[PDB]
Amino acid sequence: MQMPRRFNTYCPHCNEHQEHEVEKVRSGRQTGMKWIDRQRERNSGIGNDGKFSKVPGGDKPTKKTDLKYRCGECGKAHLREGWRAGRLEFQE
Amino acid sequence: ATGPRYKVPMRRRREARTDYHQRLRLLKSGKPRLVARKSNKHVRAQLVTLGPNGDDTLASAHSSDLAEYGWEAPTGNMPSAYLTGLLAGLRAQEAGVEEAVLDIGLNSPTPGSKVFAIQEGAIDAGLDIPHNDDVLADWQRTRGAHIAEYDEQLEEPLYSGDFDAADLPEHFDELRETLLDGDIEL
Amino acid sequence: PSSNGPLEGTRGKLKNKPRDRGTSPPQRAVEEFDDGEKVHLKIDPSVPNGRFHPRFDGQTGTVEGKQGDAYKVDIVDGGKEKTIIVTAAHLRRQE
Amino acid sequence: MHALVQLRGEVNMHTDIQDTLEMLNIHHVNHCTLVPETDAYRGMVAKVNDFVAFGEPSQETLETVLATRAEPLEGDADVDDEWVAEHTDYDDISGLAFALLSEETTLREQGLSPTLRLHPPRGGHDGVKHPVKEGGQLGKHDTEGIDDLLEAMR
Amino acid sequence: KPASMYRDIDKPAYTRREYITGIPGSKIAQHKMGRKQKDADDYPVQISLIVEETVQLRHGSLEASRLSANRHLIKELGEEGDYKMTLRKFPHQVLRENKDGMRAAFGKIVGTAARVQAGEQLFTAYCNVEDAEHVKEAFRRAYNKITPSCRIKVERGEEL
RNA sequence: UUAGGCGGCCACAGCGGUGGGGUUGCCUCCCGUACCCAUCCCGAACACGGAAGAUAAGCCCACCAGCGUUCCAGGGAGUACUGGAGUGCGCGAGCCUCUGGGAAAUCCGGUUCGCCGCCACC
RNA sequence: AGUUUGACUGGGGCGGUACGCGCUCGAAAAGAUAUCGAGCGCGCCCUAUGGUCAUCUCAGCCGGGGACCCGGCGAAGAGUGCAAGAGCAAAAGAUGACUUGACAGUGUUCUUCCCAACGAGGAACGCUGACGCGAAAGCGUGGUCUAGCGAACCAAUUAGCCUGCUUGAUGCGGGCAAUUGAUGACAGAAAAGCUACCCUAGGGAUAACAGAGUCGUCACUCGCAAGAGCACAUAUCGACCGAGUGGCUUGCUACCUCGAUGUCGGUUCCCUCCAUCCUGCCCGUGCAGAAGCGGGCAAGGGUGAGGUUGUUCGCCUAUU
RNA sequence: UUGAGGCGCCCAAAAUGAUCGGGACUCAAAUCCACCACCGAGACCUGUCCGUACCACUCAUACUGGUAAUCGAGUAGAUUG
RNA sequence: AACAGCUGGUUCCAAUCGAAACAUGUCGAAGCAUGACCUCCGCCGAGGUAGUCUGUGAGGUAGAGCGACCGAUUGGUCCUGUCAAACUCCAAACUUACAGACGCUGUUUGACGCGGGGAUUCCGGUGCGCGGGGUAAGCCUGUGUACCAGGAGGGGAACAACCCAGAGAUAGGUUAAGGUCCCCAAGUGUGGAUUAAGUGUAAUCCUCUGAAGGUG
Ligand SMILES: [Cl-]
Ligand SMILES: [Cl-]
Ligand SMILES: [Cl-]
Ligand SMILES: [Cl-]
Ligand SMILES: [Cl-]
Ligand SMILES: [K+]
Ligand SMILES: [Mg+2]
Ligand SMILES: [Mg+2]
Ligand SMILES: [Mg+2]
Ligand SMILES: [Mg+2]
Ligand SMILES: [Mg+2]
Ligand SMILES: [Mg+2]
Ligand SMILES: [Mg+2]
Ligand SMILES: [Mg+2]
Ligand SMILES: [Mg+2]
Ligand SMILES: [Mg+2]
Ligand SMILES: [Mg+2]
Ligand SMILES: [Mg+2]
Ligand SMILES: [Mg+2]
Ligand SMILES: [Mg+2]
Ligand SMILES: [Mg+2]
Ligand SMILES: [Mg+2]
Ligand SMILES: [Mg+2]
Ligand SMILES: [Mg+2]
Ligand SMILES: [Mg+2]
Ligand SMILES: [Mg+2]
Ligand SMILES: [Mg+2]
Ligand SMILES: [Mg+2]
Ligand SMILES: [Mg+2]
Ligand SMILES: [Mg+2]
Ligand code: NA
Ligand code: NA
Ligand code: NA
Ligand code: NA
Ligand code: NA
Ligand code: NA
Ligand code: NA
Ligand code: NA
Ligand code: NA
Ligand code: NA
Ligand code: NA
Ligand code: NA
Ligand code: NA
Ligand code: NA
Ligand code: NA
Ligand code: NA
Ligand code: NA
Ligand code: NA
Ligand code: NA
Ligand code: NA
Ligand code: NA
Ligand code: NA
Ligand SMILES: [Sr+2]
Ligand SMILES: [Sr+2]
Ligand SMILES: [Sr+2]
Ligand SMILES: [Sr+2]
Ligand SMILES: [Sr+2]
Ligand SMILES: [Sr+2]
Ligand SMILES: [Sr+2]
Ligand SMILES: [Sr+2]
Ligand SMILES: [Sr+2]
Ligand SMILES: [Sr+2]
Ligand SMILES: [Sr+2]
Ligand SMILES: [Sr+2]
Ligand SMILES: [Sr+2]
Ligand SMILES: [Sr+2]
Ligand SMILES: [Sr+2]
Ligand SMILES: [Sr+2]
Ligand SMILES: [Sr+2]
Ligand SMILES: [Sr+2]
Ligand SMILES: [Sr+2]
Ligand SMILES: [Sr+2]
Ligand SMILES: [Sr+2]
Ligand SMILES: [Sr+2]
Ligand SMILES: [Sr+2]
Ligand SMILES: [Sr+2]
Ligand SMILES: [Sr+2]
Ligand SMILES: [Sr+2]
Ligand SMILES: [Sr+2]
Repeated sequence: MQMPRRFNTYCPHCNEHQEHEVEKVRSGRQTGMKWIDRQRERNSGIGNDGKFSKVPGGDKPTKKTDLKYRCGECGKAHLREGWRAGRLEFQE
Repeated sequence: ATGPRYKVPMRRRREARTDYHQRLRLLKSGKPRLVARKSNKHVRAQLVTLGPNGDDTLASAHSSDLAEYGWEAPTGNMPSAYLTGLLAGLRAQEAGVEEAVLDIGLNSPTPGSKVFAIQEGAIDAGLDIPHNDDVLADWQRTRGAHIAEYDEQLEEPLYSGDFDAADLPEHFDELRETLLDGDIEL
Repeated sequence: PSSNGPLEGTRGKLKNKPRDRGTSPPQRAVEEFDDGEKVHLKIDPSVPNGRFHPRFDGQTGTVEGKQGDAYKVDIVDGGKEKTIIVTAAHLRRQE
Repeated sequence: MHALVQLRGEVNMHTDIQDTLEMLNIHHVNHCTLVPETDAYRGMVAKVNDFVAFGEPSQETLETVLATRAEPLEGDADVDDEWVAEHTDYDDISGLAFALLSEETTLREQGLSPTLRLHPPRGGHDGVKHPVKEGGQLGKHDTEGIDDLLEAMR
Repeated sequence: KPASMYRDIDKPAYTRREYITGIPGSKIAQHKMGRKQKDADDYPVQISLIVEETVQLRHGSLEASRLSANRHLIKELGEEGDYKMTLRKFPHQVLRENKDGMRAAFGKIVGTAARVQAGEQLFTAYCNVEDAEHVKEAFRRAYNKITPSCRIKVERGEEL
């Protein structure tokens, strides 16, 4: 479906309606220094590694919308419930 | 009409006099309705409330009984409308009515119209009614100025009978002044 | 049933007889009830909003306050007490 | 006022029908009760119509049965004229029987068990598989019909 | 297939063609016989074949009986004799057969039948007083081809 | 209510038809665009201003039943169906009796051409 | 080397998914209700196809100049994203314009799960905040209603704050609230087969075989008698349709036995049934005779020997 | 001549020995319409006793008296002497 | 002394109450958990509602009908012939919410309700009514109810659920279903009619057959 790149809506920060900009959430890079990262190293040994021997699950036929809504005045973003959408293109 | 399965509209829908969808939204306020209605010659304002067997009019005013206070002019114009509203409004206050919502029936919400003039009249009588100032005609027109300036383009008196040649919005002032007065027999 | 949605098997009960078809009179959608009053529950096919679960048509509950313009009606489903949110459009005074 | 006598046992009878008989104070086969003719009572007997024998008894018959099978709310005590006189608002059985028939009082109000526990019908009854009109003993009876039964269950 | 399989009314009415497909055509060739341009009122005698038991009659039986009856009227009154006969019932009930054992047993469509209640007129013929015994004979042959016992009843007619 | 406004019930009120009614009164049609307002084009409508004319429309009053609808009597029908009971009948599908309920189509004769509430008003 | 390789199922396998959802019917006029029950859908799509307001009335038919224009009839058969059922006409539909409420926070209640406990999800109805449109009442918690959905752990993402072992600074961690990423076996394991070399626990809770119920199938009969039989229904043959009897075939069911009722065919030895192949006694004949064909009573007796094939069955030979 | 009803007859063939439980029965010991008198349960009525529950008295759950038409069957299982 | 959700077994008496063979979830269907239902204890303190009547409501199954929708379905030169589980202009019986009345019941037998302990149970079966599938079945799968299971005793030749009947002990009596020619307790009972086939002496039924057709 189509969607406006900018539009007026509620900013939970300013606490008043303002023009927001919508962006798709880009994946942040991992550091490899989280607790789970150390547990993988600690717990993996000879033979099977329990949970660390499992591999990536599958895919749902359609994914939900994953967006950031940025207030055009204070610059702070907020998140919203996504909705299933095969494709999402922004208008402008 | 055609058969068992045929669907005949509600009576007031056939007669084309009651917009039921508008009526519902109106009745939701829970307040009384300020029924503003027009005739080719007159203007009526009623304060209606809901009732077990039908509506209840607690107060009303008809442009005709406007003369009873000193009106010698026609009764199908702006000054006529405003005053009729004020009269009905005042009578409404007497009955204990404090607030209402404007019901204009099948008339159009045209800016500066008479139904809004009626509304402004009722509001001045002291009635609290949800309104919007910039949809109301500007004072002078309510006074009847638009009509006087029209008679200025004389050559032939606007009014047939003789109320006056150039007419008088001043008469409007006298009547209003008369109504806002405490005494007045309502 | 072959499905278990709220409207399963509601063909009859949620359909108007042809003559009662069309927008319903506003009078009953604005009626006012007092706490303690017995009210019959029956959805009006023509009125979309303010409905309760179809399974409850035919109940006669007790108004026990309201939420917004809708009413909170108490009933007893079999042996269990339940509170139903419903607008006047779907209610009628008992007796 | 009708006389109700259960002639068919509880085994296999609908529960709502059995509960009705219990509300009419009959809990056993051959137990009889006296019921006023009201719309409320009329429905009850109509529902039990197939497991009972009922009808309006004669003054005499009611008197015979009252003397022979009436009982105090509690105890063995015989219910004879003297008993009736020293315990009820009447002077003798006849006065009681008359008031019952005319529906002015009830066995309970007068300190009597609501139930008359009759004896099996001497000479047997007409059968519990058919109504009166078919030669059986079930359902509404003639005043002479009820009298024959009640007297036989003396 | 024996009629024992379908003669009774022991199933819901099954006639909705908007939900049933592949229904075999009817074997009944005609419902109006004799002189169909004439009226029934133009005759003094009117005899009907009445079914004595409620049943289902497969279109195969209707045709066989209708045939053996009208075929007799033709032989005895001519291919244009002065008479008219009517088969008033139509085979609306769709029949199935389960031809995997009792698994997914819902049968495939195999035919059609007419439901007739006891006491109804299956056939009604109209003739002249002369050909009254011929129509009675046509019916005798007709009821030998449909499940139930029947009554040959003379409605309009008292020349006895 | 010698014609009005707001309604409740929402065809007993619909469809169709006949007759009657208005000098400064009422509702209208009607007359007319400087204004408030208006037509994707039209003062048609909406809106505003107004009385030269009219009762032909609408409307209100009186009435007709052919169609549609509501209710009532008789007939169909205590039929069809049916809650309770049966060592009643039938090879059987099924039927009958007793008890408590009880239609629909349709025919026929009536009813129905709205009823009621609030306000205003020769 | 260790393991997995699911469940449902008229036994199991193959097929299928009735394994998560929605609608009509089944469903017996409250609610609830099963089957590998009947009809059929959903795992999306849409920035408008959402929201409001203004203006407006649709199918279809007719008349005048299957595009367009004018008039008339026209409660709804149009349209409303997609199953089905339902809702809707001064609208919930159409056109036009404006707008982003498809908003943030937090609840009540119902549903999911009738009754009656159970999560995610869903809906209705509120409040607080901020907005849109409208004269205003009011409408907007997405699409008129019922399908369009997903736990924990972990990661990424959003804004502020809490916190990391004597202590300060830095780095890098741990946490409160929430969004997104999938488990369709859809209240979530990470997962292929063979065994006739087999083994154990059990089951007649469940199949093979026999019995039993059924009788569609099979065998036999009867009713009607179209038809042909050179003419002639009925010497003889005999369609359609209709009604039955048997329990020999086959199928169905899963009642009986799985701590065991020994298989097919054959053989040997005994009893029986009649729907009769011969023999006895009869009727008809398209009965000259002879030889037949068909039918009736009738179960006393008889009904044999061989070639192929494990065969039952059947084919074939010579006798009778 | 024709209509209706009752009972029966034909249609009607199976395997160790026929059957309505058997004997056997014909103006019945069959069938249908009526009717009379009887037999026949642990049901119902009635005497005495037992248990259980409740009531009065009581420290008592020890006696004594009273009430039960509206108490007395029971697998799994809960409770108690 | 492996584990098993699988088979077998688990030892004294009595008194009170007394099931579930179903719903939701489950690698779950030979098992569990949570509910339903059984039982025990504590709390509460006046109502309760298995029956009926009436009032105020809910409902589209039976039936019926379709120039009332819808879709099927005849023929003739308006008429004439038929239907519907997924049709309805109509429309029951009946089921159901709430309230009052009568009944019954509860206030020392504490009901209704609340809180807590303990379960068992989640192979069911049959009759009747209503079903859906199937030619059918002592078939499969629903539903309401009563029964067997877990229910004696009387009757039915025998015989889980068909009839009577719900049962402490003992005793007398009278009946129920059913039966009265004998076997076998009671009639070779009464008035009247039919049947000549041993029809029949067979309520119900896997169990008792008997059909279409025909009969001076
Ligand atoms: Cl996205
Ligand atoms: Cl107006
Ligand atoms: Cl609800
Ligand atoms: Cl018991
Ligand atoms: Cl004999
Ligand atoms: K075995
Ligand atoms: Mg339905
Ligand atoms: Mg006593
Ligand atoms: Mg005796
Ligand atoms: Mg007897
Ligand atoms: Mg006129
Ligand atoms: Mg029988
Ligand atoms: Mg291991
Ligand atoms: Mg399996
Ligand atoms: Mg229901
Ligand atoms: Mg995981
Ligand atoms: Mg992410
Ligand atoms: Mg699951
Ligand atoms: Mg689930
Ligand atoms: Mg083994
Ligand atoms: Mg078995
Ligand atoms: Mg052996
Ligand atoms: Mg023979
Ligand atoms: Mg022999
Ligand atoms: Mg013990
Ligand atoms: Mg003891
Ligand atoms: Mg029907
Ligand atoms: Mg058991
Ligand atoms: Mg003897
Ligand atoms: Mg015999
Ligand atoms: Na470590
Ligand atoms: Na409506
Ligand atoms: Na298969
Ligand atoms: Na344009
Ligand atoms: Na006029
Ligand atoms: Na698995
Ligand atoms: Na939820
Ligand atoms: Na077999
Ligand atoms: Na057979
Ligand atoms: Na052998
Ligand atoms: Na022989
Ligand atoms: Na051979
Ligand atoms: Na026990
Ligand atoms: Na194990
Ligand atoms: Na079970
Ligand atoms: Na399970
Ligand atoms: Na298991
Ligand atoms: Na009471
Ligand atoms: Na029926
Ligand atoms: Na029992
Ligand atoms: Na016995
Ligand atoms: Na015999
Ligand atoms: Sr390590
Ligand atoms: Sr490793
Ligand atoms: Sr996938
Ligand atoms: Sr069937
Ligand atoms: Sr026949
Ligand atoms: Sr004009
Ligand atoms: Sr038969
Ligand atoms: Sr009546
Ligand atoms: Sr393996
Ligand atoms: Sr198989
Ligand atoms: Sr909505
Ligand atoms: Sr440190
Ligand atoms: Sr392979
Ligand atoms: Sr091998
Ligand atoms: Sr023979
Ligand atoms: Sr011979
Ligand atoms: Sr063989
Ligand atoms: Sr062969
Ligand atoms: Sr006992
Ligand atoms: Sr006991
Ligand atoms: Sr008990
Ligand atoms: Sr029902
Ligand atoms: Sr005798
Ligand atoms: Sr005799
Ligand atoms: Sr048997
Ligand atoms: Sr039989
Ligand atoms: Sr016969």
